Amino acid sequence: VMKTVLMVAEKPSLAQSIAKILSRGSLSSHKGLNGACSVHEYTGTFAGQPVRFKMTSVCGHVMTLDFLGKYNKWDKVDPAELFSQAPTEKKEANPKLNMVKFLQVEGRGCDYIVLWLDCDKEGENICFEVLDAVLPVMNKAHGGEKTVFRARFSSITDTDICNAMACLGEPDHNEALSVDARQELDLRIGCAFTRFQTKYFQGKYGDLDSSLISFGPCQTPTLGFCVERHDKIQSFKPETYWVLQAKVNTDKDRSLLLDWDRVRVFDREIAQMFLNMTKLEKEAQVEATSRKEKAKQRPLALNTVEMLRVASSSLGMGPQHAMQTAERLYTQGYISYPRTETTHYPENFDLKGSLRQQANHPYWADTVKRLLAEGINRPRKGHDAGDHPPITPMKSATEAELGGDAWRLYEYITRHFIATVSHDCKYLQSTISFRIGPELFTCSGKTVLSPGFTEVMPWQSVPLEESLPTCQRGDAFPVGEVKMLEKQTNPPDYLTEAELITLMEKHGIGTDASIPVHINNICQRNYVTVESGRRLKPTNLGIVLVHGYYKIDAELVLPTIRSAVEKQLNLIAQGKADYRQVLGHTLDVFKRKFHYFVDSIAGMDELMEVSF
Amino acid sequence: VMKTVLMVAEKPSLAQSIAKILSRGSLSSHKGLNGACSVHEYTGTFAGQPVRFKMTSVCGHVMTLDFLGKYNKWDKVDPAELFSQAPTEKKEANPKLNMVKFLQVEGRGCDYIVLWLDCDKEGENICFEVLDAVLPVMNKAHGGEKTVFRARFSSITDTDICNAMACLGEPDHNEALSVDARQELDLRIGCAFTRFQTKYFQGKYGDLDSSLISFGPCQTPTLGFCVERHDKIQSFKPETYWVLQAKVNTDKDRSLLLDWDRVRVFDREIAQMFLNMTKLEKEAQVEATSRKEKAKQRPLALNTVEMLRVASSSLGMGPQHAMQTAERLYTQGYISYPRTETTHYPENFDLKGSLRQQANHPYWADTVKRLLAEGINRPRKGHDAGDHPPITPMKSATEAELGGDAWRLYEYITRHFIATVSHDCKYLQSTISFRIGPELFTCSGKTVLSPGFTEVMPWQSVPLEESLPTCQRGDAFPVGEVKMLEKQTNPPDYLTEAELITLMEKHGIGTDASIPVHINNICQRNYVTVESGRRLKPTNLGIVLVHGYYKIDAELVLPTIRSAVEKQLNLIAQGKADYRQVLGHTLDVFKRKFHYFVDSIAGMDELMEVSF
Amino acid sequence: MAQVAGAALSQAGWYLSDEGIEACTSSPDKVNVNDIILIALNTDLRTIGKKFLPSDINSGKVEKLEGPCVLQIQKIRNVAAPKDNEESQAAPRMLRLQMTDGHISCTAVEFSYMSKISLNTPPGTKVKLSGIVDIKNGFLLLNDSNTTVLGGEVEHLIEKW
Amino acid sequence: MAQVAGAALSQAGWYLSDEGIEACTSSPDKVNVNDIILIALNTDLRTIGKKFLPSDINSGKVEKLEGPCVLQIQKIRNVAAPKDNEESQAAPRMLRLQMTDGHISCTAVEFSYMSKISLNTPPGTKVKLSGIVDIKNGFLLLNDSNTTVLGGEVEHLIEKW
DNA sequence: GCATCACATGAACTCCGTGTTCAATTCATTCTGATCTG
DNA sequence: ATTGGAGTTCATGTGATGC
DNA sequence: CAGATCAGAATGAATATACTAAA
Ligand SMILES: [Mn+2]
Repeated sequence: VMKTVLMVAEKPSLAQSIAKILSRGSLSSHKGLNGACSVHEYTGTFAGQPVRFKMTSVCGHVMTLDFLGKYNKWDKVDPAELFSQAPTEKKEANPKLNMVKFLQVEGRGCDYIVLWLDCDKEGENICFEVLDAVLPVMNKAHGGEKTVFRARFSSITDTDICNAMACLGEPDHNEALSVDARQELDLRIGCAFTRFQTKYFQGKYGDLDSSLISFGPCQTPTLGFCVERHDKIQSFKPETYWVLQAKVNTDKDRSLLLDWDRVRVFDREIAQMFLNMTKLEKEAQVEATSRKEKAKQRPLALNTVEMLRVASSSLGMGPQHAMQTAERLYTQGYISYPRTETTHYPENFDLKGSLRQQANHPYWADTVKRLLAEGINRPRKGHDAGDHPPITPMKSATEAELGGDAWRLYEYITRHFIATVSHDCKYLQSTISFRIGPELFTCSGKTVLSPGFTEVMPWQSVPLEESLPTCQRGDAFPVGEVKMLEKQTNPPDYLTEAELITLMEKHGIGTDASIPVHINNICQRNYVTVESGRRLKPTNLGIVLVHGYYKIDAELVLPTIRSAVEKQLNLIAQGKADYRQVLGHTLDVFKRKFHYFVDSIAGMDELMEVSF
Repeated sequence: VMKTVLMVAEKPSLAQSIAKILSRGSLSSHKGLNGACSVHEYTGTFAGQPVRFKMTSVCGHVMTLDFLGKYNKWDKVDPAELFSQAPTEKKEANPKLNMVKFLQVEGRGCDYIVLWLDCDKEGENICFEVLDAVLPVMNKAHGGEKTVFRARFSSITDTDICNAMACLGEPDHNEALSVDARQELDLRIGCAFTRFQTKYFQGKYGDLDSSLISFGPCQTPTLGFCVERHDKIQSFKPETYWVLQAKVNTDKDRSLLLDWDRVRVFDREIAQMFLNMTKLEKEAQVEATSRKEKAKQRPLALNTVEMLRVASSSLGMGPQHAMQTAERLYTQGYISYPRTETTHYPENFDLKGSLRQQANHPYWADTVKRLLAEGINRPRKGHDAGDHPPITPMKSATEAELGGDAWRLYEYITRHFIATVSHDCKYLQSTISFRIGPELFTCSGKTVLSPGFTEVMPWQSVPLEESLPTCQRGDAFPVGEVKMLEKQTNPPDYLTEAELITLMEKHGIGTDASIPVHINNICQRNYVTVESGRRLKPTNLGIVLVHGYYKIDAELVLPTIRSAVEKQLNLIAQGKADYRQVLGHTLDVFKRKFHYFVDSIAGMDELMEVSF
Repeated sequence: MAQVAGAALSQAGWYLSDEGIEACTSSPDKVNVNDIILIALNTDLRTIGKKFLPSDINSGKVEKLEGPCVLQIQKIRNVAAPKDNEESQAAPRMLRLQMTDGHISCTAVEFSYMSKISLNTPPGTKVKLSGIVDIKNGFLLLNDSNTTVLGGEVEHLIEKW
Repeated sequence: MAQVAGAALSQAGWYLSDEGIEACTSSPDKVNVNDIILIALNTDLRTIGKKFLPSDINSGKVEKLEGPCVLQIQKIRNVAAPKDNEESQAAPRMLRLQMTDGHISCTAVEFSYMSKISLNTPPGTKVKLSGIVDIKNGFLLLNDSNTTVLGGEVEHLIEKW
């Protein structure tokens, strides 16, 4: 008899593709009763029987077990709650989408149920959570035949899905239970540490009560991987090595040094041997010279953070007095509000008039006058934050108006706003290579051709050097003098967010695409800061937190411990014990260590007495 | 012992204001059992008895009008039966307010009632609704004296409201049942036409799925405005200009460009002959010199329509967003009532006091202090309409408490007010006319003498240009080169939001608060999509549907039916006709139109299929 | 006498064919200058205008016109205004007139401001060009002292359309 | 024995000692040239081989080395990398290799970047020098024309971490 | 066929600063491909 | 024209059932 | 025979029934 069978997935494009493969007639479309991702239907034959194929793809994934118990409360709750005293059940979260209409559609009745969601552990979790809701509302399970059918497609592949259509079956069990068990473990641990950081870490400090410590199973190891580099920097262990130096003779007027293309070597004798091979120079060769063209980019609109950074640099003086000047300036009033977080320059702003009010102070001069003349180019597009328009001067002043450091600051803003409109600084980066012995040394230099914004901010200007005498390949260009040198430094180069990414997959904690959101979480929690050059230097709160961790309880850091718990909750596939013991023994050993951690809040309290 | 008098205001804020003046500081305030509007009680006198006054504020429309729920099933009957076979009732709008139950629970025993709603139209509905709600509530009219009193206050000022409670009146049912008529007629027309259209056009054309087709008294004209604009833009025949240009120098390094009195000629060979007679010369003589001065007009008070216009044009904000931001600023207690029409300031309004409060914001500290010296100039004698006072800032606010849309909309609100009471800008225009052959050429220029409101509103400032050098009769300036120019007739651009307001207010399509809603309505239904520059471009679906009305029956789209229906209902408002019978006459003619539209719809389908 | 009347009309500018003069008249009877002027003014110029222009008018060889002459204007358009906005006042008015003689149509550009003839001028109206006529590039330039429209009625082929 | 033993030895240069031959698996009348090396590719050359290298390689008296020879690796390091970190692109990779024959170890520096030996290779991997090799003072230069990798295990631990 | 009753449910009344993960469509930007000539 | 939100319990519409 | 000169893929902001009108 003409029955009905419903199929569940989660992607609209994948839904369209599977409809296309299922009928090749595009089915027919019903407007999404769920409010999104309209559904399709056909008159097909699943097992050769006449069945209305009604197919849908859910718009998301209901999640958030959370608590489902008011016993969550706040500070006035039993601490044992965060250890084990929590009646745990899942909620129909994010109803801002709906999922009530999803349940209604899954209701009514279907002869058979086909599940085609994501082919992973999370997808199986969604599949089972959908299953335990669709079975209570389906018509009936009459007969010994099963009503659940799962495909085995790997990704978007026509032949793979074609054979997976025949490759039917029942979804494997306990993977969803593994993953959701991992989620409740994250719930309990994070809630526990947040509750007791709100209890003890704030310590009624007044100033630090506003700040929040957002602990997680991976947040602390990520902070540790942000801070250990600073720790090795404090180690400050220097190094020793050698540098080969040589000179290719000029026209007897100028000088032409080289750079030893095999840059740097850590030895005592191999460098001496190379010197032995490079101490009888008689002739050189011009094997290759290169001359490219790359343009330095115009600056952006100034932020409060950038202003503070350059003012601590540049003229150079502390943030507190910088903010003091900011205010006095807003007062005699020469600048807009000094708490900007945008780089948009909204179109309402009168660029022409603003640039027009500066017709004095010969420091900016006929240069800005001709910039007023002809055409001005559009500034760089930035980001809209909705705080207030960026920093910009009004009704410019002179030497005798402000004076001192306030005048210096105003000079900075004035120069930067002049720079905000200009042409890019073009230059030719030339390099010529000299071939001697088993070596192919190379020297490089830059020659500016268009100053542009270089005319307004010398402190950001390309350095001046003599242009290298470009010549044809294979010229003689003999040698002058050669030398063996030494140079060394600190442990350099506090690495950046790219190296954070690399080490983050290296240790192996995180998920497919949540690395940026963890980074954003750990930075808004005021543990690290963003510095120029994409630097990720930590802050006082982060460093004291990691130091307090290390001093007494490194187990909670143990950057391999998260991978260890992950692998022991991955080994729970196949025949094994119950989740109850696995969670309970682990959490109870952590909570005993954590009880005497609370008994030893000392370490952190001395860290506070030291640094706050 | 004492009696009780109940009074309700239309708006909560005006309610507390009335309480402030009435009780002269004897407030007994407490929030009512709704969480929306509080209740203020005090003691006083009324017709010579010491009595107690309780006053509340209905939060808007007490009730709205809708048909029977059965006919709201969208499939019970054909919409034609809606004309004269659909009984219609009134329901309490916004049940979340629970206004009907609030007025039911509060009002028992209130022997006398005085009513303080707005005296214009659209308030009589509310007053009679409140009256009919409260009549079954009080302690019965045992006393032969009537208890229904109406307060007729013209302007919201202290002395005016003093006279208001000095002398009261009685409402006007005859003109109440005119706005009643207009509301019901609009309701039936919409609920018939829109329903029939959305049922038909989506019947077979599948692309019209998941969309709503609308028709009515205001939506159709506000679409047709942009439609006619697009039709004129498309139907255009480009042509070419011919202008002669003259170039001269005065002494050295000075370039002057002359202008032809005959600004353009539409013929190639005639322009060539004009050039032929012109080029054979080398000298130019001054004939007429001018030293005439003019003045620029300072703006009126910021009306609601003008505020919306400037917010759209300069700030790049949609009308709905602007209205919402204004409402937020109003409810936070910064600026006084957003939706107002009156222009003239109250005579007894303390203009000086408002300017005094806003004197510490650095952006104006120099200009506000100077203006306070010579005394505020009298405001322009504009127009009055008996509505609420115009928009003005009420108390100072630095940027700290304000954000984005804040220093945006609020910044214009204040700058408009300082300019309102400021002086005017004095500028000098000098025109010098030269003789080139038999023809006449002249140059025009302007200069600043003493800026007025231009020192507070930068965008409305006189442009700066080089002043013409002084000239004396009888000199022959050296003549440079000439050059004829070929130009083209620029077609009109897409309609801007500012021009739509002109086309709205002048024809009176909507009310003060209806304009932002309708513009949002037409944009939301995918009829017209906004683009860069806040211009409105009609969609393909919009263009095809509207054109059919033009060729079928223009009596449903021309921007005059709204004026006609409004002008034909005021006769009922003055009681010059019969209320019952006029509605039938209006219903009867529209009934014929609905049948014709059904009959004359086939041709529109032919127009529809061209697009799809 | 006949040649005396012809010379009088020549001094008035009027140049007509003989066949024109006995065609315009209601009868070959005693005639006076006023009646012959009015009766020819009633008639169309196409059949009554003799060869009184020296030709070569379109080209630039011609340079000026002396003496009293008689012409007509057939169509008038404002070359100083666009076509879509036919009644725009963005510029001072400056017309061009299609001036005919019964043999050729030339262009007379209005060089001086004038009000006694407007855009809605009855077409085919009679004009006199006594004295000085400035023909610059073969095209005529109007003036307020020589170019004088005398009025007239002709069979209205235009009906404004 | 005799000629066939000499030919088998000289074919690969794996100059195994008599004691190593008798200690390892060399079954008489089972194989002569093939399986001996086939199983020797995983045998301790350090203990089974003789010092066919000169007496004073590190002294510098010997200049040039010729003939195909096969040796093991003991300590291979990038001479242009710090002690803490060994893998980076901050400088061209110059490999320093402690190169073992069995009695007299030596060390070779790699000139040409070769993608056959990594910094993680297990010690004892067979490397065959084939051609002319030059030592400067106490270190021998390498090139792709000289070194050929074969692979093997020295029967040791991981000697790491 | 009809009066009844208990159950679901919507609404009126009253009392009281958590990890993880996405997340369902198509901008203007931003870092990857074809072609004469010293 | 533009307002606090959550849990409880009670009145009511209605579907299921018995007479 | 690839700079100077014009063209594609990754990055990344985007929303969806209820009817009209109007406080
Ligand atoms: Mn109102």
